[PDB]
Amino acid sequence: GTMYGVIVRSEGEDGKLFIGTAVDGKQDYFPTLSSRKLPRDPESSAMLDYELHSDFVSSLIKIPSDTLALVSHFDIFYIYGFASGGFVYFLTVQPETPDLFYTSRIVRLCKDDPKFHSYVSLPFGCTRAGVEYRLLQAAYLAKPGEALAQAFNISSDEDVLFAIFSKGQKQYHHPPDDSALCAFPIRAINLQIKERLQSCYHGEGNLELNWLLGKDVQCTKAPVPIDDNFCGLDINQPLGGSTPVEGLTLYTTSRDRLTSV
Amino acid sequence: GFPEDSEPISITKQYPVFVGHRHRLDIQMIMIMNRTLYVAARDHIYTVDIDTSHTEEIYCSKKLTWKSRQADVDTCRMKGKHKDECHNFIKVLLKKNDDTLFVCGTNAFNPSCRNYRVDTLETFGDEFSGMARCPYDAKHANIALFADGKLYSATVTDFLAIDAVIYRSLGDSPTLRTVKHDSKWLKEPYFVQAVDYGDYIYFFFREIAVEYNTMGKVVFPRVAQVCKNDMGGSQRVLEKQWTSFLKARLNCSVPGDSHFYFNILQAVTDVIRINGRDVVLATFSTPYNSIPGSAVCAYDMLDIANVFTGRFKEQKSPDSTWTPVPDERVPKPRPGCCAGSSSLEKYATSNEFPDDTLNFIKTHPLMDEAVPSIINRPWFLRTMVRYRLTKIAVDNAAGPYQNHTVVFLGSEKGIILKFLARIGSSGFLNGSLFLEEMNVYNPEKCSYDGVEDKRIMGMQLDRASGSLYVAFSTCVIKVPLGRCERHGKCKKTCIASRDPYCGWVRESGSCAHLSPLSRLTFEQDIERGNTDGLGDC
Amino acid sequence: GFPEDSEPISITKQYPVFVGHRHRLDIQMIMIMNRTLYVAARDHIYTVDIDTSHTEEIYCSKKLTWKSRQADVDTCRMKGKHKDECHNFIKVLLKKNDDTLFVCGTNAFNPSCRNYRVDTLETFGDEFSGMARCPYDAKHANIALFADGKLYSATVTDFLAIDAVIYRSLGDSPTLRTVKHDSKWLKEPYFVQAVDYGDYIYFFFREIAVEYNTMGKVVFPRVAQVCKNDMGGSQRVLEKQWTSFLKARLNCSVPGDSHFYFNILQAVTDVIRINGRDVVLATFSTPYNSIPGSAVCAYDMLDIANVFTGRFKEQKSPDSTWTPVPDERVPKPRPGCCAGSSSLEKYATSNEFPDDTLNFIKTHPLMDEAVPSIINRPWFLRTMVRYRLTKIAVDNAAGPYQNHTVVFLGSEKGIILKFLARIGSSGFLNGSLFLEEMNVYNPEKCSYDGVEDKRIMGMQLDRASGSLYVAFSTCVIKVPLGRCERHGKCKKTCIASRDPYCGWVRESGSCAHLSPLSRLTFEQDIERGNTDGLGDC
Ligand SMILES: *[C@@H]1O[C@H](CO)[C@@H](O[C@@H]2O[C@H](CO)[C@@H](O[C@@H]3O[C@H](CO[C@H]4O[C@H](CO[C@H]5O[C@H](CO)[C@@H](O)[C@H](O)[C@@H]5O)[C@@H](O)[C@H](O[C@H]5O[C@H](CO)[C@@H](O)[C@H](O)[C@@H]5O)[C@@H]4O)[C@@H](O)[C@H](O[C@H]4O[C@H](CO)[C@@H](O)[C@H](O)[C@@H]4O)[C@@H]3O)[C@H](O)[C@H]2NC(C)=O)[C@H](O)[C@H]1NC(C)=O
Ligand SMILES: *[C@@H]1O[C@H](CO)[C@@H](O[C@@H]2O[C@H](CO)[C@@H](O)[C@H](O)[C@H]2NC(C)=O)[C@H](O)[C@H]1NC(C)=O
Ligand SMILES: *[C@@H]1O[C@H](CO)[C@@H](O[C@@H]2O[C@H](CO)[C@@H](O)[C@H](O)[C@H]2NC(C)=O)[C@H](O)[C@H]1NC(C)=O
Ligand SMILES: *[C@@H]1O[C@H](CO)[C@@H](O)[C@H](O)[C@H]1NC(C)=O
Ligand SMILES: *[C@@H]1O[C@H](CO)[C@@H](O)[C@H](O)[C@H]1NC(C)=O
Ligand SMILES: *[C@@H]1O[C@H](CO)[C@@H](O)[C@H](O)[C@H]1NC(C)=O
Ligand SMILES: *[C@@H]1O[C@H](CO)[C@@H](O)[C@H](O)[C@H]1NC(C)=O
Repeated sequence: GTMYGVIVRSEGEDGKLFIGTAVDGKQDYFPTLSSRKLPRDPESSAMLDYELHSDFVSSLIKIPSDTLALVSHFDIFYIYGFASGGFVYFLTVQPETPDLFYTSRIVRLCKDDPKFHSYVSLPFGCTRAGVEYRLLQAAYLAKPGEALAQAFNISSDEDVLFAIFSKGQKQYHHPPDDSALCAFPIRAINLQIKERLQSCYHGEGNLELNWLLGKDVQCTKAPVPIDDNFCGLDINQPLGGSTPVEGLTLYTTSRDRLTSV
Repeated sequence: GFPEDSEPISITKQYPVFVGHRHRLDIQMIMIMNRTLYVAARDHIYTVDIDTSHTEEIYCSKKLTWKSRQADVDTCRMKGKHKDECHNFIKVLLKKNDDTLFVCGTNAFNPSCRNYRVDTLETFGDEFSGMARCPYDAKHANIALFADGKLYSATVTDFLAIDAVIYRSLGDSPTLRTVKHDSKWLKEPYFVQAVDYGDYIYFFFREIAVEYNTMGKVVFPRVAQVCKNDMGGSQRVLEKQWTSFLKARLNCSVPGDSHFYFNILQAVTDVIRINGRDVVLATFSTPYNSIPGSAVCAYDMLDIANVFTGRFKEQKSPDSTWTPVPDERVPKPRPGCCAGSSSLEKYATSNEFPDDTLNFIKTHPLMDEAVPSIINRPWFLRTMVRYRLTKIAVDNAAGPYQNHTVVFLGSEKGIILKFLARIGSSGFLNGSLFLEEMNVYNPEKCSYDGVEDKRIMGMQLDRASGSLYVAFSTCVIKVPLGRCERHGKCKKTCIASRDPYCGWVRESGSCAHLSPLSRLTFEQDIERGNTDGLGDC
Repeated sequence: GFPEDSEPISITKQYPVFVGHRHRLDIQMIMIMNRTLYVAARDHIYTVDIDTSHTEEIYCSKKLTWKSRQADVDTCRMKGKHKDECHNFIKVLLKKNDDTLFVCGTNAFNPSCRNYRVDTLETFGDEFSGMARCPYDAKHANIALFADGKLYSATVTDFLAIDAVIYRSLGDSPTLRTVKHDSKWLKEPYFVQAVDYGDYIYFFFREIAVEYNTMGKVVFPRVAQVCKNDMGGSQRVLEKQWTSFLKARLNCSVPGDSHFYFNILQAVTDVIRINGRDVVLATFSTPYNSIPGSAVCAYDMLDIANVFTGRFKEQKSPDSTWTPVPDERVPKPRPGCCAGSSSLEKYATSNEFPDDTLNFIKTHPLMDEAVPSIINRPWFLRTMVRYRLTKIAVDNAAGPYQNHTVVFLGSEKGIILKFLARIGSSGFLNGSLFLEEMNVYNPEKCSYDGVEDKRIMGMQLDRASGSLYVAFSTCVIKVPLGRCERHGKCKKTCIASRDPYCGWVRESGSCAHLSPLSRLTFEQDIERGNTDGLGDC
């Protein structure tokens, strides 16, 4: 439960494996998240080579040494990932840069982006009755209810991610019992991102992704339209945010802990 | 109690000037190869044939043109950069051999590198990447050095300029970088200069100091070494990354009960010989937000080497202070000792280094000592000026017998400062001597577009032509080393100027400079500067 | 980028001068009680009756004489001190009540304290010790303060001046010292001033900083509190030693990406009211070995208090950096909270404090925060002067309506600087306004022995007399607050001077100062300083 993968073979190309995993402090040995080649010819030696590998630009993201020093046993656990429309999504739990503060996230990449410039990461969770739940324990993509479709103003085509969460942001390794099922329509994620990108491209705010950037980087104001599916440039990336994507709670309990969905 | 700003011995500008011949030139650097002055600028490289009788205006001998593709400008502008920022500015210009120039440019924030014919300046071959070879921004400072046919470079890899690196590429040798996002290695550095000397290359930069960040952010000047024979680590540690990177703080200060440091390194020279020592000269200054001062400190290349043989630093608890390392825990072979030396000839290539050595030099790039200056203080100070001191040019054989060394200092308001490196009674090196101060900038020839940028950006002394070339972003100026007829027929102060370029010749009865026709009686006092009993003006 | 040294609004000395009436006076400090100016000096205290029509020379009203016994001089000289060092210099002069003056002196490096008659200045009673009440050396700075009939003092206990202390003696209350040879408490301090305000006394000194000694030796300005009701610790901890001593770094800097601090505190005023705030004003300067600058920073007495309610500092491993203290480990009752307050009225005397509290405040005298200045920067800067700024005198009710505040600054070369505390549009405090610069030292009246010591050593403003008294070691000078007839009949710049002491009166047709006969038309613009459309000179 620290690794997840999505195989994306959109038509025309050999297709690829998008994979994220825990790397237990070996920031040199294994990338935290990468896209590998999963080629047609089964015989091929191309198997699990990085989709791109120059000296600098590569289809991989490595946890910097700076962050692994500044936070003790720093890692990123990947719980779920999915193919949706033009994008790949990964759901990640990690300790947080300065008790034990953990933060569940949504990671989004374009299916066709080797430079990994499309990267954008926002925290997610859901809250009901004053209590808040921010420790992702499971997730699962599916079609929306009829009820749920009217709720989110999505078609009965579009995807909804159903997730489970624990109370607060304390001890992921030794979790409590207060757990909560909630639904996130992809359209909401795709739009909450679209507006995050939007503002940041008008000089507004910061990149706000300190585990990978290791410092503060100011959003660059640029005349670039953030069309409905925009796939990053070499500016304003990787993109973060500290403005949770709130999901609609569906059910809670504190007698029993919830594990799967 | 802090030494007063001293006065020049002697007390304007109508020298030759080069303007291209009208647009801005945006000169980025000057250089001299063989007998031609190169002027690397925007969209161009201009040359001047130095020897072609330097006339009223200096005229463009041969030319070069490399503009940015219209496509490349579009993407640039689109990323939210300015109109004048998106051009091809030449930031790298290196002589590979007798036939090849190696030129890179910003190329509107899309750096790329070409090879050019030394003769006609026509391009040839495919263009390769300018990543980590040349800056994206025209304004950033960069290190470009050819040594052993390999390109040692230091700048940024990305448009955003987050990721700074010291990089070695080309020359059939595998490619080496400094560890990415590791501030133990590089923390937001500003690269000033690098030089070739021994089995090592020495980069001079400045960074946010990790030792003294105990309180706020502090900047330190640094000197770092790399082994020319570096081949990268094993398979477990530092593969494709330097195995000989050690850095050390430089010490440029006026000592007191508490010493006042100069940290903002502006310029380092190439290695020079002064008093039978291999030395470099660096200018520094106070942080931008502080009372303005500048110093010039000199460094013996042996002492630089000596610091890398000393003790390393380490930070025990992630919150504890920086303690020296007891030699008991330094492993063998010595971290940062070249592959193939005393005892280390048992190691054929750097790939064979054990895990002990490698995992150590990855974690301890910083040396405990701080390279000390010659005479343990600045050779020159300015504390009561509005400008900082920047560019630095040296003359290690000025005077008839060629045993005096004259140092030229460039500023930001065009003011150019000239001092003589003093020899003590002991014979040892001992302070300096503020000879002359002169303003070189020409408002009527260099303030022509919306531009008046009195900042000196490149200096090149040419003893062969008997001149020093000073480059502003708008123009290049040919200043003669010694304007001796300035002091006049008044013999009293022609001698007192103590200018190694000047003296008295009795056959003419006035003050004039040294000539290759060395048969005539040339009378000068430099070491004593004797005024005693001479007719006044 | 660092704010330029600003110019005074207006552009010498023939004021009244006091010389004693010839020997050196070696004036150590001036003071004003009731309506008489006291001049504490060598072997003497001189007084001047302020109101006795201040004439050509200022004449010695009443006198005092206390020379050192010939025996005491012998031992002094014998310990290897100089002839002029071994005299009785008056360093403490305090008004105990309406009948008693309390005077101590060096007494040739054998300090001792006497009581004197307020009226005739004839001594009475037995002399007691001057140890830790008065300095041995005439040159050292010392804190002497009477509050609640107890003597709060800070100086050195020994001839060698190793052991510095903040001491409370006298007034039927047991005697309290700061822990001897403990640099956590005091590390080589220089005592500048102390003041009475609330349940606390606030000492302003500077010390060798234990936080930032991570590299070399650094000096920090400090403010420290003691509870007026301190009675010393239990039987296990801090018996006969302060139980309310906490200190904190002051913050006087110009902020940048890296901020430039002023650390060398020279003077702090008594508590004053400016814009309905209780404040103190401090002058600072750069370390002796550095480029010379001076600042004036102001401190809200509430913010000072606020810092002592914050978090403490601590050094986990004897080699680790200084981390804040999590409130989890701060014990109750609160360390350095007075005995007899909110929740701490359950403690009758400080002797009852538990071991937890006591053993803590003994180990953690230093607060994490650093008291911030008003407008978080200096109110005044000098960075392009040869002298430092020292003495400081304030006028919190200058002008007709008495809502303007004028600050006088003394230097070291006699130059006296005058600025007005500016009110913003918001109503809040906002910068300053450099009104006038004038040189007060009189070479023809104060350079009379082998002495020309242009250093201002004491300032006393006397609004009642409408004058400011400036004391050099040789003489005291009566400078009038506003010399308004200086600006002349030229109305244009009489208004532009924006001097709250000056204005225009139409009945006379010239520029003159405020008078108690406030019936006449007095026209002044201070807040706007309106020049618009007025006849020139
Ligand atoms: C899924 O999407 C739907 C559709 O986009 C969305 O429903 C809309 O929500 C928006 C935003 O909340 C509503 O916009 C507000 O409208 C306020 C005025 O609304 C009144 O007027 C509407 C127009 O009336 C004209 O047309 C009708 C024809 O139908 C005609 O009879 C009238 O005479 C008139 O000409 C009208 O449709 C509407 O009536 C419907 O909606 C109400 C509920 O509000 C319902 O009870 C009725 O049965 C009827 O179906 C209503 O009477 C307006 O004041 C308000 O403006 C403020 O806020 C905005 C934004 O902050 C500011 O710009 C502005 O300055 C004011 O401060 C606001 O614009 C819109 O009315 C809804 N549309 C409909 C059709 O209901 C859902 O929210 C989405 N669902 C979910 C779950 O998210
Ligand atoms: C070496 O340098 C020092 C300082 O620059 C010189 O010492 C000076 O000597 C002259 C006497 O001729 C004095 O007037 C100066 O005041 C001295 N300086 C100091 C700081 O005390 C020394 O003479 C130099 N030696 C030579 C040969 O130039
Ligand atoms: C409060 O202080 C600031 C700075 O001293 C003042 O801002 C200045 O405003 C004037 C306009 O009248 C400008 O000419 C200055 O250049 C401003 N200073 C800066 C640093 O930008 C402000 O006006 C002050 N308010 C009052 C009432 O005096
Ligand atoms: C720098 O040099 C001076 C004198 O040479 C010395 O006293 C000081 O300690 C040095 N500082 C460092 C950090 O090396
Ligand atoms: C240089 O050499 C000549 C003799 O060869 C001597 O007269 C002169 O003083 C020398 N100058 C210096 C600085 O040593
Ligand atoms: C001093 O004050 C400035 C601005 O008020 C602040 O930025 C800085 O961090 C402060 N430093 C300390 C040590 O309090
Ligand atoms: C002082 O008060 C008077 C009115 O009572 C007003 O005219 C003047 O502007 C005031 N000055 C300041 C600095 O507020």
